[PDB]
Amino acid sequence: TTSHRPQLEARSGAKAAAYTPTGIEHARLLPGHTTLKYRKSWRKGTAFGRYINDMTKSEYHQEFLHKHVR
Amino acid sequence: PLPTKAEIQECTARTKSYIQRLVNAKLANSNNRASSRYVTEANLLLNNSHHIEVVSKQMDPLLPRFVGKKARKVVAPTENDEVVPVLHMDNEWKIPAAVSNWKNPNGYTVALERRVINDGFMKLSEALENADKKARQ
Amino acid sequence: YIGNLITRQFEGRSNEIVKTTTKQRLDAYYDLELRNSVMDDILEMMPESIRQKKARTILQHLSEAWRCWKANIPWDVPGMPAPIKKIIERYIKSKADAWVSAAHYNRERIKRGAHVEKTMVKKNLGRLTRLWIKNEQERQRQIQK
Amino acid sequence: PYGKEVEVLMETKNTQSPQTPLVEPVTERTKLQ
Amino acid sequence: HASAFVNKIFQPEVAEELIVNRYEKLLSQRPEWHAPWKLSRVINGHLGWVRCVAIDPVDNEWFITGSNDTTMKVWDLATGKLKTTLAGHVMTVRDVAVSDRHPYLFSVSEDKTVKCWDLEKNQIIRDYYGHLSGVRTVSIHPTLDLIATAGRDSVIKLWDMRTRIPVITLVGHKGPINQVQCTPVDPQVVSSSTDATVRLWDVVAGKTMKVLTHHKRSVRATALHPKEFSVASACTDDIRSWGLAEGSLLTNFESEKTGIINTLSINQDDVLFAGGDNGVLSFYDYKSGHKYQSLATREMVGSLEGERSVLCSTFDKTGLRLITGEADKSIKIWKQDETATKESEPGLAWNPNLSAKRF
Amino acid sequence: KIRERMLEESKRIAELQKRRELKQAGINVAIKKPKKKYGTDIDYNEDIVYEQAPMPGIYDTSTEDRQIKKKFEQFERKVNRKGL
Amino acid sequence: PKDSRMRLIRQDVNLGRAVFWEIQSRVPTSLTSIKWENAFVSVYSKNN
RNA sequence: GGAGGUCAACAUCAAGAACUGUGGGCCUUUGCCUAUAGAACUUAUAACGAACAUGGUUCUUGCCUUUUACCAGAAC
Repeated sequence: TTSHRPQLEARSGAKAAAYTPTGIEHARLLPGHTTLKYRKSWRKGTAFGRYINDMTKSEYHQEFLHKHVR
Repeated sequence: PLPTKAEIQECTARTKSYIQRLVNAKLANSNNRASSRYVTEANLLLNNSHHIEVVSKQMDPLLPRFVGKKARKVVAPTENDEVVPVLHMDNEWKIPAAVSNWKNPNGYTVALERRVINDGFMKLSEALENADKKARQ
Repeated sequence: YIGNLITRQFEGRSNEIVKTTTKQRLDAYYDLELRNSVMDDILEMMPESIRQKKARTILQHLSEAWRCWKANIPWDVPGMPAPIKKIIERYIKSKADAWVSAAHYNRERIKRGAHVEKTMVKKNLGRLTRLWIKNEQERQRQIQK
Repeated sequence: PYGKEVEVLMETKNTQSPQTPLVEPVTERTKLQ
Repeated sequence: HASAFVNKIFQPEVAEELIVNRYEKLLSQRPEWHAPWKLSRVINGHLGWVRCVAIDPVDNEWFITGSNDTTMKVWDLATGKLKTTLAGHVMTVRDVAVSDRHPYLFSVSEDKTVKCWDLEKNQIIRDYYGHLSGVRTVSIHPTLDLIATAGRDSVIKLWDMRTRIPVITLVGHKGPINQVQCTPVDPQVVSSSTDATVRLWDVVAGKTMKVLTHHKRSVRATALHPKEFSVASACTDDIRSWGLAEGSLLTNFESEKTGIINTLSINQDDVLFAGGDNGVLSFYDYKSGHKYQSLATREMVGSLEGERSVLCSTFDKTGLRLITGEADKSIKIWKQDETATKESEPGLAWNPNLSAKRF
Repeated sequence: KIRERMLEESKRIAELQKRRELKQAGINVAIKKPKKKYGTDIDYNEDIVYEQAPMPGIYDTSTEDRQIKKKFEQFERKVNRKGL
Repeated sequence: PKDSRMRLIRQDVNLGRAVFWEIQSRVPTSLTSIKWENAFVSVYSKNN
């Protein structure tokens, strides 16, 4: 309780601008791609013998779910 | 009008020079020795007249450089006197309060009143009753 | 490595540390930006100034509407204005589409044999049970109709 | 659903190869090497 | 005439100051004719909302669009076919921008990242780091190898493109920034946040040239005009046009009772699109302000009622073709309807309203 | 938190009780301050901590400044002698 | 293996698919759903 | 002047089989054609190094409680 907040702001980038920086070198800021490119009978005995834009209401979801529930 | 072909060039050159000065300073303050192969390349008069010669010093490679540098937390005084005006011009939307049946964070006791055929059926059963009477006959 | 260690010795830690969005904090960041996206579109519909205490009470309908979506309970609010109910119904259909797609993708990776956590398989079973019983209820409803 | 003139087309596959580039490189000198 | 009758009797100190003069001039002013639009083809193929679209600024053969299923797609313009797909963000792609000087696709996303795609090999080259929350905006500088990005961070970052260093950070606003436009002369970055301001930045000095405070709510969409050196800023029903290098108010657009305006676009020959959150897409003359067509997007087969809203739009390079992406996860192309003349499809007949006192 | 606020309250009362007894005895123990939990933790009687000046305008505020300064100095003296 | 399994010759393919056609037609769809995707037919003859 | 240096600085080292300079003509400088002078080092079962390590990003896998630390193929 009361440690569970909906964030209702954000950390302003201006708030950390007057800080004095440190100078640790990061593994993802080493030189890489230094160059820039440029553009220029027997059948008779039987009694019976003769995209909708919603994902859950589709046929893909129904074939998935009819496969995985057995 | 569109801005003329000369002002595009003057603006591009002046701002390109500024961005290159900032990039050279950021690559020259780094601890990587490899960054200084990517940079692309005094006297001042202290009074009415004194003629000094500003020289730099050669520092020890092992002792820390920028010995004042440190990680600090700073607040900035937001200071202005430009007042700027806000130049504007000159029952249906009441949203009810939210009562949920899952969560009750402050643990209140909300009012208990608040929280909480087709014809084919008949035709099928009619045909089955007719089938029953037919089989008995 | 030793350059970073010794500069942490002489110079503290950088206070400016930001957090990369990884697998660990993705289901939280989706929530933060979903609710910002909803609250902007609802603040623009109002003819008044909302003054800001009301906003965090408006978003409780978004949370309740998502809980009603998961449980397949229809979510009618009796005295709700019409375009605000339309906005909430729009953003919940968005969240549910991403939810259903993620359930399908993770079940395919569970079938194929890919590496997967224990918690991810429990989460995927809990997602698919909702999807199955929702299909079952709609099948019962279309039979009765 | 939109009448005769307005055509709809569902699209799920890549007609171009995923390797085939979008902006094509300019080759100055013909290399026989 | 009538204004002589008013001016000789009432005697304003400035004739421009009085409201009957400023209303008689608009009736005598007579705007230009433009042709009505229509729907041409509709393209399905995303798995979420179409948040953003960009066009090839050179060859005009393909248009790319990012989306809410975290993938971008390059579609053929002329036939509508899907050429290729690009993944590499984990949350949704907010804005795409293709460079005209180098073969680079700078994409921006909600997972706090900014990426640079090569279009010669279709891979990610450069990642950028520094935004505290999810960026929603990329512009590319016309002549200086920069990127300007912005998000919920409340600042604008002007990235060097080679060393990927956040070189200049513009600290002015009081909320998330919705749009950033780059400009080659000294109002070089023009931004628009959700605190109802639009700012014109001096990027060399670091401060603001001029703050424009005329809008009442969040400014969600802006646009640069290709042949004019002026900007257009949209609000919840308030579309205005502004001059750069001074900051004037050049014209107010009669844009009332249209809802939340998500996107804007400007054709070469003074057309202004303004797609809204209520599914209504309305076309304006640029120099006048007259709204000459309104349309409604019929959404889809089993869609909802709330699911029709134009979230993004652009024009073709030749300019005769409008590309919108709506909230019903679909891409719709609009066409100038070449048949109609000035007598066949006139417009909405230009009756400016002295009431609402905005004209 | 309820329990800790009540206990800190009664702890302050005892801390003032002993000072009033020593004041009756004639030995004036000044009040010790709470200690800082970190190096730049801020004491709030030393300075106005983020003092923003009201950006003066066209009108003149010398005599009203003097009248306020008189009133505040007189209030502080009255609390010193008589005790609020 | 390919030598082992049913060798798809026109007469036997037509025969097996025909027998499934008849058996599918003998039962209504509303009772059960018999589909070709779920079936397997195997013909022994002079070619298999 | 001559030999030498476990001395320094500055150029240069992977490309239509590939270099620079000069004169003349054509276009209007760049570029094309034509005549001429020089080219050290590296390179064709292709490269300075008859030697051979590690780091980043994105794919595809392997160990499988999660992240570092990892398994081993590809592209940049």
